[PDB]
Amino acid sequence: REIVHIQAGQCGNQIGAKFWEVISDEHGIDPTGSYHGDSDLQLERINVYYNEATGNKYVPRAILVDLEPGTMDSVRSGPFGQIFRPDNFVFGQSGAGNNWAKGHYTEGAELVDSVLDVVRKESESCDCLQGFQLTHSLGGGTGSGMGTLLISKIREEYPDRIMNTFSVMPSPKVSDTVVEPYNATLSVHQLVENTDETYCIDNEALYDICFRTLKLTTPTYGDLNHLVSATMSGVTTCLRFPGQLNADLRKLAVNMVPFPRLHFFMPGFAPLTSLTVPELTQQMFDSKNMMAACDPRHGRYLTVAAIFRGRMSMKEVDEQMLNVQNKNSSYFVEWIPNNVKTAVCDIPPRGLKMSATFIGNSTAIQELFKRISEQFTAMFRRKAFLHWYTGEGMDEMEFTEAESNMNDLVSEYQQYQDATAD
Amino acid sequence: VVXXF
Amino acid sequence: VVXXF
Amino acid sequence: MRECISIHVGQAGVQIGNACWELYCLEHGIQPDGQMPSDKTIGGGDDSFNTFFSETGAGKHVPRAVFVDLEPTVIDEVRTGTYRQLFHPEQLITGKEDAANNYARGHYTIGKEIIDLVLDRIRKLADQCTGLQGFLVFHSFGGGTGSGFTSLLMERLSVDYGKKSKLEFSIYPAPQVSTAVVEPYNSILTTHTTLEHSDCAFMVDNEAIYDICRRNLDIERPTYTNLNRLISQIVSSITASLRFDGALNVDLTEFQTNLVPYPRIHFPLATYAPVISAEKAYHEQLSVAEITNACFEPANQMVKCDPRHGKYMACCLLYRGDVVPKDVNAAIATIKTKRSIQFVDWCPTGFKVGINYQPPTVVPGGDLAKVQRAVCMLSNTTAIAEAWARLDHKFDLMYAKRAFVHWYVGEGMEEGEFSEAREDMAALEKDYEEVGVDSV
Amino acid sequence: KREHEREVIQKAIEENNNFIKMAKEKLAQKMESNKENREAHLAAMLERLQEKDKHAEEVRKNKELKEEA
Ligand SMILES: Nc1nc2c(ncn2[C@@H]2O[C@H](COP(=O)(O)OP(=O)(O)OP(=O)(O)O)[C@@H](O)[C@H]2O)c(=O)[nH]1
Ligand SMILES: Nc1nc2c(ncn2[C@@H]2O[C@H](COP(=O)(O)OP(=O)(O)O)[C@@H](O)[C@H]2O)c(=O)[nH]1
Ligand SMILES: [Mg+2]
Ligand SMILES: [Mg+2]
Repeated sequence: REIVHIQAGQCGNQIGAKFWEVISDEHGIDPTGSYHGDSDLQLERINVYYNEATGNKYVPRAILVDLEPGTMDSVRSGPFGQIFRPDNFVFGQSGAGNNWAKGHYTEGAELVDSVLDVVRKESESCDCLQGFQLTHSLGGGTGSGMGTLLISKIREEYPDRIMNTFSVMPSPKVSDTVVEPYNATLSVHQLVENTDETYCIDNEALYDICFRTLKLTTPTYGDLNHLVSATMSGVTTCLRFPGQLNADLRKLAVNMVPFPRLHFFMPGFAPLTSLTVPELTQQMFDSKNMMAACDPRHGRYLTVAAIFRGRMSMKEVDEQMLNVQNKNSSYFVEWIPNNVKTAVCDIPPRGLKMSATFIGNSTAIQELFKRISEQFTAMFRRKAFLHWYTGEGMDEMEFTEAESNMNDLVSEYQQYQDATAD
Repeated sequence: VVXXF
Repeated sequence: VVXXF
Repeated sequence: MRECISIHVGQAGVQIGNACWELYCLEHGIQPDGQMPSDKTIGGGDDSFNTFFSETGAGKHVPRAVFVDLEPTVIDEVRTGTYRQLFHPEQLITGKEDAANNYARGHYTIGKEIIDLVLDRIRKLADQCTGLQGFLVFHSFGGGTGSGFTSLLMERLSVDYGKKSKLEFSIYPAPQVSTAVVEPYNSILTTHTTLEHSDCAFMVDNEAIYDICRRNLDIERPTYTNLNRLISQIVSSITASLRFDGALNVDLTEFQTNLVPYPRIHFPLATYAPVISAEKAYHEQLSVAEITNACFEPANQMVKCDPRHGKYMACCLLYRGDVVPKDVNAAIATIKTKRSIQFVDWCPTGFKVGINYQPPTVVPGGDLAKVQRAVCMLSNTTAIAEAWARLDHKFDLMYAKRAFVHWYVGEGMEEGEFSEAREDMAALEKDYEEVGVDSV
Repeated sequence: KREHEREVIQKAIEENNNFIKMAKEKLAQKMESNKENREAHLAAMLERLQEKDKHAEEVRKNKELKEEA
């Protein structure tokens, strides 16, 4: 039933905030927390993301966290800042100067106990907590380092609940910070062991979409985020509206994750303009519309979820989704039959008359980790910048472990890509 | 690179 | 074969 | 006397249950508030319809049923729906968290939290029976509740009721409406676990039903409410002999005697006719001779098998409506001439026929034409084994790479439980082959 | 014929009783084997997360030396 939301750090709280802005809209929830919608399908499964406070007020079951207060006052000052439960703001001061170690072990650990207090407040309330979804970046220090701390702290208290993450992979084309290839490989080392399902949001892809496809002369962060919110509303449509397929976090993980480690998804959205069903379908299976910087035709699809939103012909969606599997038959592994599923939601997303959201576990996602590991080993072969971490008491071995462990994951993707039937 | 929400 | 007294 | 208790497990089980009990009510003139103006035996009764319905003081006719689900959404709609008043709340049993398409969750983790309560409520129904025949169990092969909890309940019912008959209506998975990649896994597990606890199981292939809704009813993209309405007619045909009686009526247990040569060979093939729209049915009435012929057209089969490439071990014809012995007899003579219909050498070739004069009715705003007469053929053909093979192949491909196997181990199951279930399925296909061979 | 007529009916009881017996047992075994296997998988999960909690202190107690020098 209920999901508990956690956003953490600069990126985490930005994309987190926009996510709520957007679905609050879809469910007809205003910045004060009242309902002013037309359809009853809106409040059908509102409990998944909202609590019903006194005075029929809907309140995002969402916890905001940071080590600098900068980003969070921007949020409370934002369009929707008041909708949030003020108690669920939990920000430190000592900050983390984009040091993963400061979020994980040192600067983050004094605050970790106070975040967890707020989680328990929201979890004890749940009629039936299915699990948690997290928003954060893997380049920073708070969202990256303290987010991965938090997951581990929540898991050992809720080990049979589902752990879901929208993780933002760092690209040079968006942040000139030099230590990002370290932060990422360190948190990815945590993600493979401690999350059940992880949506890979790649900035190289978000920039390139904006510059190449959207012709944004200079793309802003809000420009990138407008894609992220479209995606997030897209991949959670089945969680939030009365539907059949993947209606809860567990049933999605069961359909999407054939092997516990390989749970890193390549989300897709169409139309990407920011319009026909055969067009939507082709687009959402096209490289350009991928929110991770990968050509899926450079690997094979283990599993795929497609969600078509808007008023359209379901026979047509059916015939088209069969079309693209037949024509692209080679790109779907033989040994998992019927690995592609299709949802259809009446309610179009705000603005569009119909969209298509794609979610794929492809071995082409190995392309994304390889890029991080080239950026990582290049800096680490020389032991560069390692004082910022060892300073915080860490160990150089814990980098190797994080290196070699991340290299195992890529093999595993290549293993199953190269597997056959009989 | 110059990239503000 | 369908066969009632 | 000879009461029958229906158990509706999981979404498919429950939603099909809705269709069925709405239809039964329309067949016996029972209102959605349980009242039945025909029944003059107030508070009690010995009538044919009392095998599926109990009576109360208020004059209220109550389904001898239980709806169970590990999550409240689907049964909640029953609690608030058109036929809400028909049941008593103790009959609608819900968990909070479903089995997430996991057999292991249905059989163990979540199922164990509710099995006792379900059996307590099943027991309370059994106590209303002067002489129980047995249970009917409606479930999906693919769901976690439909598969795992059903196996658990069936095992528990074997123990608490010994050898009282247990019949399944099992929804076999089809890709056009599949909800889980692991439905092959769940299928093989429940089938194995239930096999020695089930006396007779009617498999409903959703691809077959999706096909027939598309072809004979010109439904563009069939819904669950589409399939269920057709499926209910078929179930109604099979249970008609238990709910009505006349001189020409043959009890289902009699059909059962012919249909099951060995305790494991208990999966009859259903083929139903006529499935026809109101537009086509207008001015065109179908004869005893015409609907009988349809039964041997694989397009009207309920499981996608090919009986032609298989051998027959039995044939039953469950007629209802305007059917006379004379016409049935001539009809079968035709088909004995116009078809080939190979039987195994050890079985006789006579067709066991039953007839209920009570005509088929239809649900309002249904897509099916209201016909004067209809027929369901129950055949035991080796071709039904094709259903196991398709599913066994799907199962094989994934277990080769142990795909998804980890969601099962994590809930407590072993790899041994898989390989074991799969070996039973291999034996069953082998069994279904052994019977086709000629003797010496 | 009378001695045989009893032997037949008590054979049927014995076998329908034993079906009930085996079933009751086969269930209780695989239901207990399931409880053990899940409790174990949960135990090892909690294990790994608790050695990440002592590695986290060996890092907070590694820095606590460096600082003071
Ligand atoms: N014909 C028909 N099939 C259905 C219906 N509902 C579900 N199914 C089928 O059942 C299978 C999925 O199992 P479900 O019954 O939905 O799942 P469940 O029994 O509730 O078990 P969990 O939800 O995992 O706890 C799929 O193959 C569906 O196609 C229905 O109303 N009619
Ligand atoms: N898409 C997106 N990425 C961001 C945003 N803010 C920061 N990032 C990315 O996150 C990485 C830096 O992490 P950051 O959020 O600043 O760390 P924090 O201070 O601990 O929260 C860089 O790779 C940035 O590109 C944002 O608003 N949107
Ligand atoms: Mg269900
Ligand atoms: Mg009566």
